[PDB]
Amino acid sequence: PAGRRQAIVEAAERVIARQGLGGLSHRRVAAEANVPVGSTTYYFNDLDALREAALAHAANASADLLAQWRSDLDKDRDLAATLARLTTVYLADQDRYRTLNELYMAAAHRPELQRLARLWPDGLLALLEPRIGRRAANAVTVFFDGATLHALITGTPLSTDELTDAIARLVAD
Amino acid sequence: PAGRRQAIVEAAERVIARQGLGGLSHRRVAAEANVPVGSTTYYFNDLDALREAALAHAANASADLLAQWRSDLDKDRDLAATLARLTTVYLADQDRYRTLNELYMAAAHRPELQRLARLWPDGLLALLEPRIGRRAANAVTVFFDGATLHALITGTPLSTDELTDAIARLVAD
Repeated sequence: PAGRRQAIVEAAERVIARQGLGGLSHRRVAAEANVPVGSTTYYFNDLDALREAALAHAANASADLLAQWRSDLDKDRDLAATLARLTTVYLADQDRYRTLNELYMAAAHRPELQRLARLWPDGLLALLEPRIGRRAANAVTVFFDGATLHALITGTPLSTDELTDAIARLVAD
Repeated sequence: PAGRRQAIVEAAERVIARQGLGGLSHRRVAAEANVPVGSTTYYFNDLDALREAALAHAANASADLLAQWRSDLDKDRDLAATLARLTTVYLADQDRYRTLNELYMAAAHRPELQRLARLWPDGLLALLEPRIGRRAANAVTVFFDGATLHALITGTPLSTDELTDAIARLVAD
């Protein structure tokens, strides 16, 4: 039922992650979801709608991560460590971060996506400001962005240790 | 007939920045360059070749930029404040870093294109490492790349003021 479209949309995220936004096709997603190819035609108006849903799913998924980030950050007082740990998790889900990055690029010239693209980074900033202050919040989100870019380019994310050091240095004071 | 090949190449680069990697086509490049589609197809039989050539062009701009940064780094004693200024100048041209990110993005799903994506990050590392050691060099280049993506996501780059402050934290010791 609605679990069907769900399976299809998650597969499209997996295909977008593996093949890029332009590498998404009905045939690919149907195989990634393991459903008969026609069935991807039933739940979406066209290929572009399937893309939209995939990016939207990754954007709203990521925003609900904030809840759990907020809880973990509020538990203890070693903020840099906790942030480094949480970032390691984020950069562990390669499918999710790639797709989000595809969103960031896509939104650059498709204003129908600017709202979605802003969800996670707007949320992260807001989460961080009252907890570490504006500049630190700024520097940390920027460093986070860098971390994703380096995981993107080299295939391996910075270690939890490498992250703690850098984040520690950005939040200190 | 040239410098026709050059023009086609730069036009392709502009098209990639404007439409995303996936919006590349001979037609758009031909229109952008103001030559017939046949002229573009002569020099670049297939689209991969065209894309590759544009990405290479984009990626080889780094040799020069790095060389430029090397010259400025040598004159001034304050590494942090100089990298910040250099960075502010870089981030002032949205088109420039938009292409960088299109390149990092493409590196994800084309190994052949990975060797081009790495020229800038590895280049910057190599330029800094002897001056400030591995740890700091790598954190700084991560921050820099993070800065490019963040500027693209938000539409406003960090002031040279805050770039200086975070770079300094990152290079200290």
